[PDB]
Amino acid sequence: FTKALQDGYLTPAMEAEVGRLCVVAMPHKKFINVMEEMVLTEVVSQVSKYQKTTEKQPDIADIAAYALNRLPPLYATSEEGAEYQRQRASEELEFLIQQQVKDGLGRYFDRPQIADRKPLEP
Amino acid sequence: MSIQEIFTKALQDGYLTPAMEAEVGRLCESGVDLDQGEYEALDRLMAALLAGDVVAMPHKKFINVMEEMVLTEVVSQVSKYQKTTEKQPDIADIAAYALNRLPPLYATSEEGAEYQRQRASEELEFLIQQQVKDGLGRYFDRPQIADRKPLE
Ligand SMILES: Nc1nc2c(ncn2[C@@H]2O[C@@H]3COP(=O)(O)O[C@H]4[C@@H](O)[C@H](n5cnc6c(=O)[nH]c(N)nc65)O[C@@H]4COP(=O)(O)O[C@H]3[C@H]2O)c(=O)[nH]1
Ligand SMILES: Nc1nc2c(ncn2[C@@H]2O[C@@H]3COP(=O)(O)O[C@H]4[C@@H](O)[C@H](n5cnc6c(=O)[nH]c(N)nc65)O[C@@H]4COP(=O)(O)O[C@H]3[C@H]2O)c(=O)[nH]1
Repeated sequence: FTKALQDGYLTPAMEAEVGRLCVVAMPHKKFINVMEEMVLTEVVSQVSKYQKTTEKQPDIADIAAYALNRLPPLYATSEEGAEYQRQRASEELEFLIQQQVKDGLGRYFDRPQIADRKPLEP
Repeated sequence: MSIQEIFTKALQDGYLTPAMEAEVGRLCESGVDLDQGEYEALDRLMAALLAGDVVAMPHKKFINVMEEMVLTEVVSQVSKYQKTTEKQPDIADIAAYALNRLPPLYATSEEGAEYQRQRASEELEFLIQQQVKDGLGRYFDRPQIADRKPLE
C-alpha cells in the first residue's frame, strides 16, 4: 500500500495481487480490442452446426485466441473509435477473419486438449 | 432484440452472441421493462446460462498478455510526470495507441501466458518501450480528442 502511494500508480504486478487476497488505479475498462467481438461472432457462426450433435462442443476461447493472434489488434477507448474499428473489420478484414477462425477450429479438432495446461482466471 | 426473442434464439442456438450480449447489456440501464415478460425472459436466460444450456462468450478465459506488459511500461514512463501536471496522463489512451502497434499475445493457460511474457521480455522489450513512448508523446500533444464518449 505504501509503495503505490509513493510511485503514484497501481501497477499490474501490484494490481493483480489484490486478486491474491480474494494513487492511480489502472484503467482496463476504458479500452478494448474490438477484433474480439468480430472473432467471437465468426466463431459462433462457424461452430453452430455441431450444436445438434451428441457431445463435445468446440472450445471457443481456444479458437478465438488462436485467431486473435493472427489478426490486427483494433483497440479503442471511445464509442466513435469502436465504430471505426468495426467498420474497418466488416469492410476490409472479413475474409481474413474467416480463414483464421477456420484455421483455429481445425487446430482445436486436431488437438482438443493439450497436456500440462492450467486455465486462467482474474 | 426483445429480451423474449433473445431468450428464444439463445436457447435454440445454444449461444449468446456478442450482439445479443450487447442488447442485454444496454437493456440493463434503469429504464422501463415489461417487468413481467421482459423480467421473466431475463430470469429464464439466467437459469439457462447457469445450467449451461446457453453458453455465453468466454471473455474471462482468454487474455492478451501484451496488455499487462504495456500497462506496466506506461506506468514506468508516466510515473516521473506525476507532480508536474494537474490531470494525470490518460493511461488507457497511451496503452491502446501502443497495443495497436504491437503483436497480440493472447493465451488461455498459465503456461501460455508465461511463454508470451517470455517472448515479450526477450524480443519485444525495446519495441514496447518505443510504442509506449510514441503513445505518451501523442497524449501530451493531444490529451483530449474532441467528440469522444468513453467506453466503460
Ligand atoms: N477513420 C478514422 N478512424 C479514427 C479516427 N479517430 C480514431 N480512429 C480509429 O479508431 C481507433 C480508436 O480510436 P480511439 O477510440 O480514440 O482510441 C485511441 C485513443 O485512446 C489513443 N490515442 C490515439 N491518438 C491519441 C491522441 O492524439 N491523444 C490521445 N489522448 N489519445 C490518443 O489511442 C487509441 C488508438 O488509436 P489508433 O490506433 O489511432 O486507432 C484508432 C483509429 O483506428 C478518425 O477521425 N477517423
Ligand atoms: N515457445 C512455445 N510457445 C508455446 C508453447 N505452447 C504454447 N506457446 C505459446 O503460448 C501461446 C498461448 O498458448 P495457450 O495459452 O495454450 O493458448 C492457445 C490455445 O488456447 C489455442 N490453441 C493453439 N493451438 C491449439 C491446439 O493445437 N489445440 C487447442 N485445443 N487449442 C490450441 O490458441 C491459443 C493461442 O495459441 P498461439 O497463437 O500459438 O499462442 C501460444 C504460443 O505463442 C510451447 O510449447 N512453446
